[PDB]
Amino acid sequence: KHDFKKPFNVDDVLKFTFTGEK
Amino acid sequence: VQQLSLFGSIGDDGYDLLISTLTTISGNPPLLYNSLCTVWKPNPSYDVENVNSRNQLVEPNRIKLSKEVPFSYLIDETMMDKPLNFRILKSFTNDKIPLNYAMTRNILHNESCSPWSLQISDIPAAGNNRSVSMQTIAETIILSSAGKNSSVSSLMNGLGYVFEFQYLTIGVKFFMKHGLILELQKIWQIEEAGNSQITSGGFLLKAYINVSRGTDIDRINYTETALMNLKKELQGYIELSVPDRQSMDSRVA
Amino acid sequence: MSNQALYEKLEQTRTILSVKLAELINMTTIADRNDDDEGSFAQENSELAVATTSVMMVNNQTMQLIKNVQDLLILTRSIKEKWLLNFDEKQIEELLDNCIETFVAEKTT
Amino acid sequence: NENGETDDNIETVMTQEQFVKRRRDMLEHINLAMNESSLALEFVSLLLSSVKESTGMSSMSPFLRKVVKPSSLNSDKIPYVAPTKKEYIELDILNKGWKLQSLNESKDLLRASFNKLSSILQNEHDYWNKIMQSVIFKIRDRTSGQKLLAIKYGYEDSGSTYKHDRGIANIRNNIESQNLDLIPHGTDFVHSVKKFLRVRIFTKIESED
Amino acid sequence: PYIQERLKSLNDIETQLCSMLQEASQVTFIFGELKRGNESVKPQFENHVKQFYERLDKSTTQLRKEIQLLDENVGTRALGQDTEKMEEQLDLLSAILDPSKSK
Amino acid sequence: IENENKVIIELPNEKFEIELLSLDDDSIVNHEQDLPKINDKRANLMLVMLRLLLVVIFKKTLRSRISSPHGLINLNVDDDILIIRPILGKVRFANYKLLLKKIIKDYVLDIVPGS
Repeated sequence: KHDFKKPFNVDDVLKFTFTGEK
Repeated sequence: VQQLSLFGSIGDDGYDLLISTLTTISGNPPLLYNSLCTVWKPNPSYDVENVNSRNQLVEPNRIKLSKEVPFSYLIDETMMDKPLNFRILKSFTNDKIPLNYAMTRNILHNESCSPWSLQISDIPAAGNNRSVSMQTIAETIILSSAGKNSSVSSLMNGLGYVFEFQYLTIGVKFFMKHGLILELQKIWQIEEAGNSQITSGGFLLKAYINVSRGTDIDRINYTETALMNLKKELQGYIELSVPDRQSMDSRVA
Repeated sequence: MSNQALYEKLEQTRTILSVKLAELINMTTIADRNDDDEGSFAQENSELAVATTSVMMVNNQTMQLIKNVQDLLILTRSIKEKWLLNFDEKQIEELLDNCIETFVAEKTT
Repeated sequence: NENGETDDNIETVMTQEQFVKRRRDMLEHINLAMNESSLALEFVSLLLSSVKESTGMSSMSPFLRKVVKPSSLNSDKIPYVAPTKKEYIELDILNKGWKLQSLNESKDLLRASFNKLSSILQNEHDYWNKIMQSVIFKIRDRTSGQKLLAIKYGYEDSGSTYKHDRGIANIRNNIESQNLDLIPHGTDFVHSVKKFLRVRIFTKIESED
Repeated sequence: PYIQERLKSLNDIETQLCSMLQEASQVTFIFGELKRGNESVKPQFENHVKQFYERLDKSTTQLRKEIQLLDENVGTRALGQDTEKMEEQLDLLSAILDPSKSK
Repeated sequence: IENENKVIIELPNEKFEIELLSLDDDSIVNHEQDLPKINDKRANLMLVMLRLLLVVIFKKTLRSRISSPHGLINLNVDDDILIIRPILGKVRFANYKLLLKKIIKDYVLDIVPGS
């Protein structure tokens, strides 16, 4: 015994919800 | 109303876990819910100044009509059946429920209309570094309608607005301490040329509290704290942050 | 995290490995091993201090060996702990309640 | 197992006279060697011959009052030879095998009571098995707020609210049984004294007698 | 739960360690006879000796392995309110059924 | 009675039903023999009801909680919510029943016509 040692853009999602910018 | 909030996200991968966790933190189960939002803009044919009879600088903004769709108008398969929302969301990923959502905008399936949540929001509070997103919302409830053109679409046109875009959201929400709500959600763009999931890949995470005051700096400051505590408690598991203001401005754009 | 916790255990194991060997090897030196060969580099000269090596070996090696053991049994049971950290449904019932009510409450019809 | 090994590593004991006399033994028998290491500090004054020697010297208050630099030696490198070369020195190296042997005899003895000491710990292995057989509320008490005493367990009321004094708190005894604390309702392994709700209905008739 | 298995694997590794002790203890008393010139059990000395090495190497792999497993388990993925609230009924209701008719 | 003990009891046939002192409920120490009695059988029905009835309370509490923002905390304002337990059972037994019986004698005052 011997040895050694995101799914998407949050901001843009929101941008869409508010303006319909996708 | 004042809506203080923090945002973030998880891939569908993280959902299962996050759920088990969120249930323990809050001590309530997640509860399945959904809602459609229809956005309207001022009729681009009309044209108006930005001032009142009380000389006030007033900007054109979009209106947001929101309400629940009973799941009967939303769901693809009974076989899946069941009551569980997270395992069910995988079923929903990438693509649409029946939708064609136009139908409901003008009744169908000789008619009056439903209740709506009619809202208009302002850009979140200007702030050099905010610990939390603080946003003002003007709302009224429409109860039902009457008159010749009583479809919600006729009503909006009568008021001088035009339909702009729309989206469905389905998720689970957690009811929590001091009015704190957590929504784990998915969003779908609804157009006539088909539906696509805006949140494809995962879930939009929103932790928030609507406050009645605004003018009680204390309850406002208490609310900041609540949200902070949450982000903090989950820190090293998920960061809740303030969204870019610019990205929450429903103005003309 | 878990990693850092284990590192300690590995070190303890290495310690436990290196001391029954010193008890064995130092046994040779303790028993006294004066060499006709000049090259051999272990010493046991002076009275008190060369048999004192025997008294120190006892306490040192034997408690380091047994200690590596005590610490390693702690290590074991620590991980154990870590792991132990972790009807008549229907209106049918409406009927049942009516039954109890008439039962408990009086009058004979 | 770890807790029990930690218990043996807490010095802990409730002994009268037994515990008392033993610790007095430590005091005196340790003190002796402390005091004899002070003869070792007196060899320090024995240097004298240098200022740094005086520094070492003041080690005794009696050196503070025994001014002299006092002692002197000569050469018996011959006597070093005699120490090393004597048949006596060859023989003395036998005192090395001899003490070392008896040390190995001690070592053997210590080693065996060790496996039997691990055997009382198998009582615990069994207790853990008992616990393996058969709320993850995590608590800390005795105040402080950091360290002190910290542990975990379940309780009762949950959804909907009675209000006062409602919960449960749970810990393991050396008899491999769990004691149920309540954070009041005062501990008695699976309770001490219990009140069920009970009921009782009387009728006073006598045919109106 | 089925982890009670992994728990017992470690509690046994614990008994393995108390054997590292028990075995090397003989190594102590047996090397006692050996340097005493009485080469009597020199083969038996060698036996219990490579045996103390063997027990601790097995323990060393076994708890090292267990730690690897726990890291792997870690890599792998109020309750009070829930069941209790409903279950209230289930017991009292079933018992109210029981006192109404039986046997 | 006395603020030191409370006894549950009701007028008709003078009867009493259940008990537990303002000090407490059921504390264990007695000899054990088996004989039953008609009162005893009825009495087991009471306990389960009274017990049950506050699972109801334990439930309509949680209705409000799950349902709306604030939470439910602080228990039985107007002793409207509170009163349900042990209040409506007492009422139920006694009142409607005795009164119905009494109404029926009054309807015997209309006992006159063939009717």
